[PDB]
Amino acid sequence: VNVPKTRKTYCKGKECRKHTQHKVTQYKAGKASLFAQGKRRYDRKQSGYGGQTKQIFHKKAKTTKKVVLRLECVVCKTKAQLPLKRCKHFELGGDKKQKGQALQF
Amino acid sequence: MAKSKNHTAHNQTRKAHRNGIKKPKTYKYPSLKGVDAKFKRNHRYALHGTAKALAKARAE
Amino acid sequence: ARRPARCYRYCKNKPYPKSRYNRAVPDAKIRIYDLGRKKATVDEFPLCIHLVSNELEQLSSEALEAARICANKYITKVSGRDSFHLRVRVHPFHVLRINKMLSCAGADRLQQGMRGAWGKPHGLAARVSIGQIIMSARTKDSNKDVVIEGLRRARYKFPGQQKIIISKKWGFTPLNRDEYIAKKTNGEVIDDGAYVKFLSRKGNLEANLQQFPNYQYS
Amino acid sequence: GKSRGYRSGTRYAFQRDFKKHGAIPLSTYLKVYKVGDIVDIKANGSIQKGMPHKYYHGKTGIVYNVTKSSVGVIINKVVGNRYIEKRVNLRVEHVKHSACRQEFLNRVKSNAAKKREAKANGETVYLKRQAAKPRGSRIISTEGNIPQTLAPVAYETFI
RNA sequence: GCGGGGUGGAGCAGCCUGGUAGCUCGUCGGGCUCAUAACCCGAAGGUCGUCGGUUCAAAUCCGGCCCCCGCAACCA
RNA sequence: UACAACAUGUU
RNA sequence: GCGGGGUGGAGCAGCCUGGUAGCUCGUCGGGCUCAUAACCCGAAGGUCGUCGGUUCAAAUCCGGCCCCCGCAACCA
RNA sequence: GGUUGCGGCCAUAUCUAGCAGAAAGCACCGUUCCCCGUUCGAUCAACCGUAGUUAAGCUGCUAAGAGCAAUACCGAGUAGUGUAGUGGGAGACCAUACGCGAAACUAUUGUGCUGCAAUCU
RNA sequence: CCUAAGGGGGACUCAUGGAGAACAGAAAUCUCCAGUAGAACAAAAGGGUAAAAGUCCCCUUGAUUUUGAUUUUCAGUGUGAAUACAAACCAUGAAAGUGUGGCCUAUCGAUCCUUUAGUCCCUCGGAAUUUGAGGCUAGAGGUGCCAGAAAAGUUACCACAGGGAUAACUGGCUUGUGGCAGUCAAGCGUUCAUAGCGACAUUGCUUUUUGAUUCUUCGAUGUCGGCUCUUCCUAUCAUACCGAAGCAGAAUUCGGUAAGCGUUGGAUUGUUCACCCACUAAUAGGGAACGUGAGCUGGGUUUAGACCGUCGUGAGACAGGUUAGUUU
RNA sequence: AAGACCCUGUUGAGCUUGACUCUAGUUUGACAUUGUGAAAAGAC
RNA sequence: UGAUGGUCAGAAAGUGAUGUUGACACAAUGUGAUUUCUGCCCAGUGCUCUGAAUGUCAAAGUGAAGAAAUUCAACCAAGCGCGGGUAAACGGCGGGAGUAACUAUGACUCUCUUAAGGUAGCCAAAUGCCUCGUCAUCUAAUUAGUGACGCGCAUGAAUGGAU
RNA sequence: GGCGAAAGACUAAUCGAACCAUCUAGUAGCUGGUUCCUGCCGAAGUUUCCCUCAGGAUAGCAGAAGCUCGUAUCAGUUUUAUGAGGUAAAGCGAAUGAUUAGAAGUCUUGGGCUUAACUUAUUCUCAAACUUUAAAUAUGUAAGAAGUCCUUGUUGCUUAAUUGAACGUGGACAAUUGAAUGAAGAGCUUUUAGUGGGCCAUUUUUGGUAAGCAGAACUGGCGAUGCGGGAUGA
RNA sequence: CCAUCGACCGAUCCUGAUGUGUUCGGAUGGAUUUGAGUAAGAGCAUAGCUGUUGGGACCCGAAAGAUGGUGAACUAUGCCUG
Ligand SMILES: CN[C@@H]1[C@@H](O)[C@@H](O[C@@H]2[C@@H](O)[C@H](O[C@H]3O[C@H]([C@@H](C)O)[C@@H](O)[C@H](O)[C@H]3N)[C@@H](N)C[C@H]2N)OC[C@]1(C)O
Ligand SMILES: CN[C@@H]1[C@@H](O)[C@@H](O[C@@H]2[C@@H](O)[C@H](O[C@H]3O[C@H]([C@@H](C)O)[C@@H](O)[C@H](O)[C@H]3N)[C@@H](N)C[C@H]2N)OC[C@]1(C)O
Ligand SMILES: CN[C@@H]1[C@@H](O)[C@@H](O[C@@H]2[C@@H](O)[C@H](O[C@H]3O[C@H]([C@@H](C)O)[C@@H](O)[C@H](O)[C@H]3N)[C@@H](N)C[C@H]2N)OC[C@]1(C)O
Ligand SMILES: CN[C@@H]1[C@@H](O)[C@@H](O[C@@H]2[C@@H](O)[C@H](O[C@H]3O[C@H]([C@@H](C)O)[C@@H](O)[C@H](O)[C@H]3N)[C@@H](N)C[C@H]2N)OC[C@]1(C)O
Ligand SMILES: CN[C@@H]1[C@@H](O)[C@@H](O[C@@H]2[C@@H](O)[C@H](O[C@H]3O[C@H]([C@@H](C)O)[C@@H](O)[C@H](O)[C@H]3N)[C@@H](N)C[C@H]2N)OC[C@]1(C)O
Ligand SMILES: CN[C@@H]1[C@@H](O)[C@@H](O[C@@H]2[C@@H](O)[C@H](O[C@H]3O[C@H]([C@@H](C)O)[C@@H](O)[C@H](O)[C@H]3N)[C@@H](N)C[C@H]2N)OC[C@]1(C)O
Ligand SMILES: [Zn+2]
Repeated sequence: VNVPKTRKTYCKGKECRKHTQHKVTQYKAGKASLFAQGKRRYDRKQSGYGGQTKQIFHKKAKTTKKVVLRLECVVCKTKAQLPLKRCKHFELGGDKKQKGQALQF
Repeated sequence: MAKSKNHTAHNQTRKAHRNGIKKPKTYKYPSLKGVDAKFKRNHRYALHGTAKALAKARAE
Repeated sequence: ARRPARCYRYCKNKPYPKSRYNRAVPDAKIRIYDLGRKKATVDEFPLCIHLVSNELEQLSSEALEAARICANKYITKVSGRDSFHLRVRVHPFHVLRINKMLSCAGADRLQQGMRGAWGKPHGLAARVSIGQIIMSARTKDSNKDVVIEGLRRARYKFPGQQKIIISKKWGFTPLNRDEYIAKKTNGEVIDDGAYVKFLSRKGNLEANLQQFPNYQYS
Repeated sequence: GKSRGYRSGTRYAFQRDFKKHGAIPLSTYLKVYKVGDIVDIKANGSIQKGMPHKYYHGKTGIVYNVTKSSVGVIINKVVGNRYIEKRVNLRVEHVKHSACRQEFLNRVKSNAAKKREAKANGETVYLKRQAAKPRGSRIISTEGNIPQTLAPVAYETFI
């Protein structure tokens, strides 16, 4: 999958509410905070005696992740997220396909 | 050891005909759900105007 | 190695031919279907005698091979190869299957029984109706009894019941003897090797008239 | 394993008729559908958009909604011990007017005409349809038609 | 219950997929030598274990009669 | 540094 | 029910990851020796078991078949 | 009635081989400054209707024509099939009773019908 | 898997074959003709498509935003997938139109937790400010046992609740396999198909083999063989009488009526079986809950002790071998 | 004698281990117990 | 294992066993009289040793930023990793081709490969499936016994070999 | 825990973890039992989900209570009209695939007068995953009052429009209100039981040599049912 | 009581007047959205049958697990005295 670095789409920002130019990047999840309630609850449950107090997932089955596109409007800087289908190889702004060329291995 | 019957429709129509098979009931005015929104929007205003015109005509 | 033929006698299954869906199918034991003087002219062998099935069953290719050899050998031995034309009129297109259960002691330990019991190709058989022709032999009228005896011997090679019928028709043609003679005297038949061609009053007039110069338009 | 996809078992039902492939004749797109019309559903395999499910192939229903390129048809489907009202959106390539309805409207018109005729003429006309009655009596002449005797024929073989 | 295997005097090809039998070891003639051994060149040599069938035609496809190596071969 | 062997039988 | 292999004459790589078939021994030519062996300078030789498919392109990926080697076949 | 433009149904309209076509229309046909498109004014674009032609397109006619379509004391009430019996037959199967009912084959016939608008020896 | 292989427009026609053109040949490129698709359309198969859905060219991002209705699976719940509209915003084209991913039918994922986007809106409850935290709407991180526990073995020391819903005997159904009998007649038999045989085929019978099945029995029908004893079957080994011969005699072979009467002694093996020795008129085959354990025996099998080999890190395993093991 | 073989049960137990989750012990560091001096390398 | 010790006990203790002890001892294992012998392998799993040399590495501590909660960084114990030893530790101890003047066999050669490729012995053995192996002996006759043979499914050296 | 010249042995007839009391009426999707009569109605072994497969939940089938009405419009049926289908049969000198035999041409296409390919007209035989054709049975819809006709009202939808669309006002058609037969009446609601092992027969049908075998379809049965008959028998 | 088109209240999306602690306020008019709402109340209390959940939970039934105690008169092993 090859996706261009720019994409003209609808912007929900109240200044636009129309198709504007967006700059496309790949979404990457932020780091897990040590002070989120769920993590503060987990640490308290794990302290003391009793061993592992929650389930740890083991039976991995998927080999891909859905790629999320981060679309930032070039006007108002509003962000939009867009998920794609599962793919093993993803790149942004790769060289476009050209057919009718003698392949030159 | 636990092999048993997989599937059958035996006796199923007999059960269905004890209290069925009932036709659905019809009404003079159908629900306008699923009807085109633009038509439904204007049909509201047409019925409203008819009521006013008939009320006025009944008044005089 | 062959099960007795009673295990595959009757047409219990839908036809199962060699195709894209069962490739590894062994060949039939019968290869030759036309025996004797197959290059003979239609006029040479007027008498036609049929061995007709009286059963709705499956005839193995081994049975067809045995019957062919028996009838051919007897008629050739008594009246020579040139006295007849014998044709097998059924082809074994049905594939038989076998489950291959081990026949030793202790087999219950190894084999799986009726689990996954779909069989492997086992042999070939022809499916025949009641009243279907199994073998046809055209010959001269003077060789009638020898051909009947040849077909009588070949009958014992088949399961079930079969009849030997003398046909009213001329050789392998679809015309009675009198109809074939009437067509012949009007110049509406020509030899096409072992068979003939008939006049059609439809189509290109000039081509038809060239094809049958002896035709007597009436 | 088993396969129960959306168009499973439609190998022949959705094929086009023999030597009837290709473009849709424009009379299909010129018919006019109104709410309350009775239409027959027939999937056209060349139009993949707005298709019926295989269940509704060959069923007949009432039009309840009219959109740009399609109609909504009401079908009654048996589910267990009762019918369920089903609502299907069908592009007009998969729909056709039902002929029995036009015949019934013909009968309504004719019946009103006859009743008006009888009214203005001073008599009464019976307007219910009737099933075929037993025939009445009749006398058959033998002029040129002397009864001819037939007998069962003997068995013969034509082999 | 039986896979399989029987081809020159011997070890092997040729089959599968019918139309045509090759090589090696050895035998006999010559070359070479003073004469040999070796080596080189030539040549003879199997109707395909036996019989019957299918076929226009069988070493070849099918089945019998001989020989052989091997394997399957109650139970509780 | 490395260097193994020379068919049989005579006159 | 299976898992591994088939590549110059021999034994082995390259396969994992499609674009040039590599190593040791062996064979052939010439040299060195009276000749041999060793040694020295040069050359040939496998379409990757077969039948197909996929691909721009197959030894390489997939399917069927042939030959080889072994694993497993338990509770009564 | 011919012809053209736009059609409906979509071979009775298609295909092969010959012949004929008055008028009008359609067509082939001439040219390249201009809008335009090509390796190529061949197609496509424009211009002239002027110089030529019914050769081709198109239309109609012909053929024991191919295909297609339709009909039937054609095959055949045959194949098949719904219902029934303490029917027949070892069985495969078969007959009967009350009903429905093919396809191939055989023979004969036919070869576009038509809507709107304009136009014509 | 695809930034096109998505969306729109345009132009063109594919597989294949024939006849031609230097190198050039069967396959290089050009030309014409035929060509209903015999091509192509990512990937299975089926459907669909020809002035196109195929090929090439030009422009694009509708693979977008907001939530509703509907179809399939269906409980008419969820998930996946799909259909037709409404309100926007865009693309393309002269335009009518078409476009809410891939021509259609598969290509996928809850609660809790984390993370990101959005209003930067709500809350931190004595009142504020700023950090931090918690909420509301929409996605992502994943459960393939795919409506979604966090999970290695062994037991031959064993336990319990049950099961004839289920295996290990007998019995029943079946009869492939085992055993036995027919039909035909290519050949063998010095000639002669059938004295005696009998290929290729083909019809049966039996339940003395072994399977297949799982109907009965798991609040138990004592589970090998031998010994002992009775009886039954006949598909007859001997004995009685006879028919046939490729019956000179002798011997032998084929067949009939026949189960009245008999069918042994031993070496090795737990053995059934097998294999030899010997006698004999002959040393036929079978059944009776694979006859027969409150009749025995206990060699084997099949508890617990022990040894070996291979396997396993190990506990241990082994229709592998070995020795000892209460018979009411 | 509510089969001890076999199977089932979201019934156990004895034993084993590179199963999951822990644990006595043991070892390693910091701080406290913990005070009084000197020399030499470092840092404000 | 030389006592500030090894092995073991206890909830703890100013607590114990060995110990009225001291390497000719105590503690922990394996093999199993004598005779004759105990081959090769430290790659794996363990056990052990070195750290002057160092990647990773907890709490405390150190530095920087910040209003602070906090964040980030550097330094950093044992361990891990790296390197050496060890089989009377657990254990292990190979394939494929060609080759001698009848044939057959293969002393001999090539090649693949291992940590090493089963040595001395022994054997159808309580260990060999095939298998009632083959030969000999024992008997009238022997799936028994014994002696031989050995590409040994799967014999073999203190998991002790042969006597 | 002990003790063990080691058998998981022994530790008071108890040992692969003693005995005693208590937690404790421990839990059991499993086995057994579950106590008077008559009357009326009366099943299910099927759907979906579940570490679900000897169990639950869910729908279905059943009972009870009724409630709103009183012939409205209903039916496991026919008739008339009008659709859909690709199974039986059929076909292959019709497409795809399979397949026997000659004949006539082309040698330009390959071994040696012609074995073979190729083309043309013929010829024998086939298909669950082939097909032009194509039943019987089964199957969708309609047969009016919520209908038809005339005139003209509403609307922000639609049309070039006074065009339409939908819903209406007013007027016309009245028991043949627009086929048959039947109708212990129609419609509506709540709530809850058991069940969720099935099995048999005709026909269709899959695996299997077959089976009192295993698995589907429609119907009728047995289960849950006695009675007359088949001697006996779900 | 039923079918249907509206109207009112809360949530969601849009619009955005007079005015202002100039960032608040939110008039007004819209939206195939959404609620266990409104639209001349129907509830509370006691009792009964049936159904549900927790409890010994219709009755009897494990193999197990835990807490605190009693045994070396049998037997195992060491020691002392015969
Ligand atoms: C040793 N060299 C030999 C050379 O001698 C020759 O060998 C032939 C050999 O081929 C012949 O061999 C042939 O002989 C005839 C053939 C000629 O038709 C056949 O009948 C025979 O079956 C076949 N073996 C044999 N008969 C004689 C040798 N010298 O050719 C072969 C060769 C290897 O080059
Ligand atoms: C400036 N005046 C504004 C007015 O414009 C309007 O603003 C809305 C605002 O209400 C919405 O805001 C909404 O945001 C979330 C949402 C989950 O409902 C809620 O937390 C919040 O209460 C709600 N009002 C916002 N999403 C869009 C603005 N235009 O409503 C709020 C307001 C204060 O009256
Ligand atoms: C008394 N000793 C006998 C000894 O005579 C002999 O007996 C056989 C016997 O076993 C045979 O029987 C054996 O063999 C026949 C086969 C030949 O048909 C089999 O059918 C049968 O089942 C089998 N038991 C029998 N036919 C003859 C006796 N002499 O062998 C067995 C024995 C025990 O050694
Ligand atoms: C025309 N097709 C027929 C079809 O009609 C039907 O035929 C049945 C036939 O099978 C019935 O017969 C069947 O049932 C009877 C009995 C139990 O009723 C049995 O005796 C008989 O063996 C059995 N074949 C017969 N009684 C009526 C026909 N219509 O089934 C057989 C068939 C060939 O398909
Ligand atoms: C804002 N657009 C509205 C549209 O939302 C709708 O209004 C609904 C209305 O129909 C709902 O009302 C619906 O549901 C209620 C029930 C929930 O109480 C019923 O009482 C009522 O009969 C029913 N129509 C009402 N609950 C909310 C409005 N926004 O009515 C049409 C509309 C004017 O276009
Ligand atoms: C007499 N005036 C009535 C007034 O009383 C009221 O009537 C309600 C009626 O609207 C309700 O009905 C309403 O809400 C029900 C509900 C089930 O959703 C629905 O049928 C639908 O939304 C709506 N018709 C009905 N259930 C009760 C009457 N009293 O509603 C307004 C009204 C119709 O004008
Ligand atoms: Zn923006």
